[PDB]
Amino acid sequence: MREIVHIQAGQCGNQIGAKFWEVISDEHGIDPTGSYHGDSDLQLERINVYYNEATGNKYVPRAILVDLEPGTMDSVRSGPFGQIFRPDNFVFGQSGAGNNWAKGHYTEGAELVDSVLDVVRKESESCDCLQGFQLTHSLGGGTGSGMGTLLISKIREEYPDRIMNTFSVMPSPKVSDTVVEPYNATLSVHQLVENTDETYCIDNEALYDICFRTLKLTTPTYGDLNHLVSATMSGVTTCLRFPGQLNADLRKLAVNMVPFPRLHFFMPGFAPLTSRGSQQYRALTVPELTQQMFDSKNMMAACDPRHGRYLTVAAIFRGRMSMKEVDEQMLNVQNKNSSYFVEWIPNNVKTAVCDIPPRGLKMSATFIGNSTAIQELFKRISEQFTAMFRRKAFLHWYTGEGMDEMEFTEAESNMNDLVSEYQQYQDA
Amino acid sequence: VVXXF
Amino acid sequence: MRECISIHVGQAGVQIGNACWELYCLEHGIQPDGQMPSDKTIGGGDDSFNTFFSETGAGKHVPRAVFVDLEPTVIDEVRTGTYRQLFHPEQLITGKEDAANNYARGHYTIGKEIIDLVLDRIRKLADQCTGLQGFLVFHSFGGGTGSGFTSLLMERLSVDYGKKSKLEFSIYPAPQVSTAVVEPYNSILTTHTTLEHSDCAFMVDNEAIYDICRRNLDIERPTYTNLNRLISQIVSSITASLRFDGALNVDLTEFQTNLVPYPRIHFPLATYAPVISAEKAYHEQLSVAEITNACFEPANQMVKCDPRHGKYMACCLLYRGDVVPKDVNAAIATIKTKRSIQFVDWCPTGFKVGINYQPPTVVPGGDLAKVQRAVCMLSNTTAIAEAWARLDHKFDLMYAKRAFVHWYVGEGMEEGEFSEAREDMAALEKDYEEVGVDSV
Ligand SMILES: Nc1nc2c(ncn2[C@@H]2O[C@H](COP(=O)(O)OP(=O)(O)OP(=O)(O)O)[C@@H](O)[C@H]2O)c(=O)[nH]1
Ligand SMILES: Nc1nc2c(ncn2[C@@H]2O[C@H](COP(=O)(O)OP(=O)(O)O)[C@@H](O)[C@H]2O)c(=O)[nH]1
Ligand SMILES: [Mg+2]
Ligand SMILES: [Mg+2]
Ligand SMILES: [Mg+2]
Ligand SMILES: [Mg+2]
Repeated sequence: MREIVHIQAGQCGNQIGAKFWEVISDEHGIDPTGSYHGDSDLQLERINVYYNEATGNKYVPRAILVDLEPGTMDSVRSGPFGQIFRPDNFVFGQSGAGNNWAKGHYTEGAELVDSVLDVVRKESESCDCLQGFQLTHSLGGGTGSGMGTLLISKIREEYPDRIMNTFSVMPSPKVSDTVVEPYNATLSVHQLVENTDETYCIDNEALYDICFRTLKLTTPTYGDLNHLVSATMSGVTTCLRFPGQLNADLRKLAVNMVPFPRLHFFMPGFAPLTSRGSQQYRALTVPELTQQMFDSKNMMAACDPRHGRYLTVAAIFRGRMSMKEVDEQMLNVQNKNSSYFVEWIPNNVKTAVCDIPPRGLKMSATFIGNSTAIQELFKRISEQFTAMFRRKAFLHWYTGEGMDEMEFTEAESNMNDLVSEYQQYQDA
Repeated sequence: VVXXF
Repeated sequence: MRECISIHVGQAGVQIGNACWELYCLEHGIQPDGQMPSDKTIGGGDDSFNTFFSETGAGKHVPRAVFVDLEPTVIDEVRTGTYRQLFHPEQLITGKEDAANNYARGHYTIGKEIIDLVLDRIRKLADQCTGLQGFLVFHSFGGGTGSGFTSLLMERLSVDYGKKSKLEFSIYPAPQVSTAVVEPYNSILTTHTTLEHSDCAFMVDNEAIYDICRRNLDIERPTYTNLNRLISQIVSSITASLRFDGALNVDLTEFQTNLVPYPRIHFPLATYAPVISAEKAYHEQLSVAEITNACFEPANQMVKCDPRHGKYMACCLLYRGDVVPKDVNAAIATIKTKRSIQFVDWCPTGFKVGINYQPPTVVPGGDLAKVQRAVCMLSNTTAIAEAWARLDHKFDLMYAKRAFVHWYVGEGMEEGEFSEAREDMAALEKDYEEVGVDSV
């Protein structure tokens, strides 16, 4: 339980993977060339978690970049931190997946998957003690969705005792007009229920609504959407990246957050909500970080947590502040809104406090909730799915690559089971 | 909806 | 990578091909001698324009194309014309005797004499490709070559290239410029034969194009050179995503994904704007919001259908030129409010938009104003089936009395081949009806 291997698949995967590395690099004082130039030494204590070391004591991310077209990766390599990544860890094809899960999971992706696993293996042998893997990808396209879930199924086979973690971007019509995304997403969910231990449900419906309503951005861009993801990803992995006591590795986090093997779909929240233009001169009070991080407006998943019950909650606070006051406000929410926490898991809210704050803020709060209300997300997709599948629409793209209707029916069926299971424990 | 990083 | 090979079959196919490749050259700064001063990658290149153009040592940019005709007159003009130097002679393939407006002659009697040579030359182009996307096939529904040879080639290409994409640009017959009484016959035959070999087909109704040239360009009696110049702009719009790229650009294959719910429902409706004269365009500039609205005015449709009496299964907007996300978004909001636009219950209602900043250019001595920004809407509407119905009625009237059927039998076809083609067309209209019905 020391090193983590990071992977990013497809357009969304690589864009947010890149932004994630941009962010934490700045937090750990690593420059684009990989040298360290930071003040505090908290920055280098658990640096070995996400980075490798080299000659000249340069720091190289433990990251594998995957795609079926060269596009986003060429752009990432000439991105800001582009030259930071291990050149050999760029593994791309040319055919593309055409937003097709079948192309990603069964044909065009199968043609490439072996080559990726080779770079995974090479990184996993450099590991003194491997925890597992975090993947970043969208569920709506083809590469990240289809090839991504394939890589998991394959990686679980070589490393079944390791932990499988994902940052999975759920599709929304509010952001994409590709009609088949509900197909791609349902197929992916079936995989994720079975083969991940933890999945952060990053909803593009939420991210768009947040950008448009709260941050008052009338023409939200991907960079705007990703700034929110970047912030969440920094916060959620903070308890992993700096010295801490709670949820300090992926296995422990899983054990605290996952009461049942299938229900591992986490609802992230964050505060204060920030746009890249927003000034944020006035740091928030500890009571303000708390009322917000539990506020639906700050949820990245687009569910109403008041419609379900928290099975478990992690809450991570960053920056210099009164750890005394953190506990009172945290204990306040639990005691105020006690009906929204399940009674049969005592003290299901756990809290950590890291001193180093995120780039550009003095005070930040990140939320990780295993709410049953997450079903609303899966219910949403389920409806967008059936709307088409009842008329067997657009299936020819998939059957043409070798799939069968039955394989859809089972992924439809397995996700409906998921929803019902999240509803079984909401009335307990 | 038209949405570029 | 992702090269695209154009195949121009028959007179309509070839003459439209001329317009198109002249226009592409004006869009990429390519001279009629193939030289391109912008391209610094000499002899090779990875650029967006290389999907339609190969390069040579001399610095010469060469259309990834083939012009085929069963008679030399039309292609001969290409061989001697302004852009003669642009091609290599092996690309311009002619017979001696055409197909005399006979599908049977195009598919069989004359076509068989030249199909091998054409495929040999198509093959030679494919060998220049690092990763071929597929073919674009330009042809008339009504001609004997346009109909019969096209079906033959498409069948042969299915075999030699398996399932690499095959897109059609099909010229649908109009009476104002029809050349044969039997064009309904030829139409139903090629459509049937090609149906399961074509991934996506953009029908161009000549009566629609004749109408728009008359109305929006105040052209008194439109010529082929008139229609072709307008048609080329539309084709350019559709292929723009394949020949240019920018952040806001959406690949045609992505639009294709939305547009085809079932393999047979692969006939999108094109609607283009603005079509405007230089006299009207002077001092009057058209906004993102204005051209977007035109797309839903049936006067600007490319096939005479009525989408209002039909249901929508998809909507794409292929913008080019001075267009920003902000304005497009507001524009569609308007139309979502100001129109009704019924979709079938099983489809979502979002519009897939793409944008190429590269503005529309125009051909010298063209009749179209040089605009700052333009748009092509690709819609999958049940109303497109109207096109089949008009043609199916025309076909029905003649076959009832077996009129003209004898010129076909004499070349080797059977009555069974007719009734069969017509049954596929009936199924297709039925299919296009089945999808409009609401679910349960
Ligand atoms: N828009 C447009 N339509 C054309 C053009 N040339 C021919 N057509 C149409 O094509 C149909 C006739 O088919 P053609 O392409 O001329 O005949 P073909 O393909 O050469 O076949 P054969 O001459 O019989 O061997 C008619 O409906 C014409 O209106 C053209 O240059 N532009
Ligand atoms: N938040 C976010 N979502 C993205 C981005 N790029 C694509 N997506 C979403 O992911 C889906 C498309 O998947 P994509 O990654 O582009 O396909 P892939 O390349 O085959 O994996 C759609 O739902 C998009 O809205 C991005 O940069 N940020
Ligand atoms: Mg893409
Ligand atoms: Mg292959
Ligand atoms: Mg001819
Ligand atoms: Mg070049």
